Amino acid sequence: MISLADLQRRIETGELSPNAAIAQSHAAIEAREKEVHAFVRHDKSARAQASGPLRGIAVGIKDIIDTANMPTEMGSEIYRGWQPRSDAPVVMMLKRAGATIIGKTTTTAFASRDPTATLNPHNTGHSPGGASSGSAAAVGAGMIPLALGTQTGGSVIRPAAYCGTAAIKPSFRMLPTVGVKCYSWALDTVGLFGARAEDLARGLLAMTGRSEFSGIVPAKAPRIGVVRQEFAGAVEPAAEQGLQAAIKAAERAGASVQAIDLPEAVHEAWRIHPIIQDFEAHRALAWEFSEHHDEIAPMLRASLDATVGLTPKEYDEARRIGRRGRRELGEVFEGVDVLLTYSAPGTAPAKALASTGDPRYNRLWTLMGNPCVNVPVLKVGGLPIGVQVIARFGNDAHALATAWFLEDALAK
Amino acid sequence: MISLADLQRRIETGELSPNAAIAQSHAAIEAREKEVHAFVRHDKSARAQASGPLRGIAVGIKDIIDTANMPTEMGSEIYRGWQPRSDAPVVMMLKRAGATIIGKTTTTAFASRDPTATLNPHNTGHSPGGASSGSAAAVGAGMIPLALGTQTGGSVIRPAAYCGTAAIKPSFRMLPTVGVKCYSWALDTVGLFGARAEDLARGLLAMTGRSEFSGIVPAKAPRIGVVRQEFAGAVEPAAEQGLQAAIKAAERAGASVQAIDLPEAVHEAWRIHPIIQDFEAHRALAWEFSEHHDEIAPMLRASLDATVGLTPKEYDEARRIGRRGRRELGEVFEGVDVLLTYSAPGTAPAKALASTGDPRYNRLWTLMGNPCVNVPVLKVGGLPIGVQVIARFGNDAHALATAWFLEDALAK
Repeated sequence: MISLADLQRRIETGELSPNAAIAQSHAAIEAREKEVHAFVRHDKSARAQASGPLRGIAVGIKDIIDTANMPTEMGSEIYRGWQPRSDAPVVMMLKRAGATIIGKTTTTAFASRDPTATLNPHNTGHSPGGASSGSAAAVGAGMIPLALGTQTGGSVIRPAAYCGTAAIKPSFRMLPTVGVKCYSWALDTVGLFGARAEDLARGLLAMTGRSEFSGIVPAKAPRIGVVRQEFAGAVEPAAEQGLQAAIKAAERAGASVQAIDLPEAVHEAWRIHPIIQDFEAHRALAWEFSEHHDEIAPMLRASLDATVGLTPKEYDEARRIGRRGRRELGEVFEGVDVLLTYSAPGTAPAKALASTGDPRYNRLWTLMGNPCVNVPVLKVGGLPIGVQVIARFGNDAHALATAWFLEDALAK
Repeated sequence: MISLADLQRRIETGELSPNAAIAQSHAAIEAREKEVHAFVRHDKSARAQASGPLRGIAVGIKDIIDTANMPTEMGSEIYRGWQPRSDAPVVMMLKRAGATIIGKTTTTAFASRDPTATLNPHNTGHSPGGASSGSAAAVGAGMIPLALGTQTGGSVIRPAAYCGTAAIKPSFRMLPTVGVKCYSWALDTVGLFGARAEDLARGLLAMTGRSEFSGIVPAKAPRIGVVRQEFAGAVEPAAEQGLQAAIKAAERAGASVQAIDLPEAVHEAWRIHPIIQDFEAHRALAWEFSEHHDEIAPMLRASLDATVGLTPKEYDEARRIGRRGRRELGEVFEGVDVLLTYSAPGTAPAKALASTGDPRYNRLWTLMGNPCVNVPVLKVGGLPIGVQVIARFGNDAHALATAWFLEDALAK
């Protein structure tokens, strides 16, 4: 994988030229696209900008995010050739910082469960996960140092884990979702993919100009609370193997680790995530569902068809439950700095199963809003397994610092 | 003005056909549009639907709200001829209920300060208010029974007041802002314009399907708390004259009225509204400000130019102050059912002043999120003056019921 931080450092000291950096990404993309198919479109003419912390940094954009110079097809035939008039605010944050928008990465239809043609860089016979399939795959295949994605259920953390990349789903609403195709407004959160936690930090610093992302360093002796989300069902062996490997490394590195069972109120918040997501999806995709029903990809079409009956009454109750969940979760952080859990059910599913994987271990956190970071841990049968680092809402900086500490711990 | 509730009843009994009702609206628009200029586009071919609670109901849509069959030009040359692919969810809520989207109403450029060419129905020498200029003017001129607008500062309540129409800015996020050009995501709220409170109730019921809007009837002897928002400075005589008249009519109607102060935390929230608004505006309109700076309307261009320096730091501090204001505002509703305040600084400004009016008496409530309803009270010099009825967050029904009460109390 390509390190954004590495590129920045070399460019800053004149050790590497921005044009060369971009030329390298263009080459890396063409080198494996026929194998991975992570891009909807690759703008071969894209060049490095003259100034800014991200000059020479190529970025892939999940195709539900508006771009003014390239189509934004939403992973759906309904939006074939669709061309937004403007670049989404998050795209502008990148451009204003000097980044190069190198292309649009594949997204499942309307960012839901329908598989794209993208394949896992670690094993082409397996899924790269979803819904931010192309962003995870491209970074995983070493095509680009940074990519934007989004998460409603688990579209940032899960594919990052499957493809072995670092990634972060920042605190809810920190990054604007303006110009980002809506699935569920109560959940949709923009996310970033990169090689390591530090790359994610440098990316957010450039995009937001927030001091909290400047000068971040690996955390020391972090207080970690391990939660296995039992309510989320039975996890696969490989995932537990990764979690144990992470716990052991952290302990050896000086961290204090304790196991804890999440409150019943949090269990409930996890249970109703689908109610909030689907009730809102019917409103957010109302036009598509009413005027182009049969054109909506199968799996999403089915999920919507099964939920046309969700009522405003149960929706409100589901939101009440979410609020109770956030309140009791906050209390949990009184004794620990971060929570550590699974990033996915296990290794990436074989493509033959026609599944981008189950977001059951990701969804709760998207609703809680906390910043989540995937830390690649190990590989089983050649397939990546990661762990998810979660900090208090609004403490994205600490989540990254702890993820960094964890990466170093695993490296010994 | 045309009453949505009235049309609903006559259509329901068969007294009026949906086709005739829609023909009525087209004719009404044609009768005054040449002098009011409330529409960016009047779809003369718009026809009535055959079923649904809103069949036969014509609706005007503020032009920052996406429509798939008509352009959405944002009141800006930058989006001249721009055609969204989909109808915004709120538009779909109307269509699914059987409504007819009769046209796009004028909006100030990007829903800010720059005046449109629309004129006040009561006196064409005056402003119809803004930013939802056309929606207020069209309803005020008796062209249509309903219209959608939005409010970031006071774009729903103020123009309704100026044009003498009923209007409501529902609780924050009750109506989705998907497909609604973003100004400030922390503030933007969709609103409705109608003849009377009952019309708004019926409109929301059909759009949301929430039982809270079903069976609404005038409130009885409500407990009203009068707040003059002293932090926003003294209002013009006309506005105070209308407030005094409302209080008196309410008391004689059996309501208990008491002058109340607002917690300091609430005053502070009003003060920092501009910080949240302008900081987010720079992110929300990044593409426009960076690539089409000189094409942005003069007044908005100047406001943006003057706020480029707002920092993420002061922004976060502003949001913290906002949250505190919301919490403490709730306390105010422990002894009162609704608050009664000004809807605008006074009568509509003369067009010559090149101003849609100061939103100072509206902005606080948009940040707090509470449902607000404008109740026409009287006219000074032939210009309408109204009052603003405000209930607890999530208590939209009560706001409408109390507004209906006030309407009946004024009619004596």
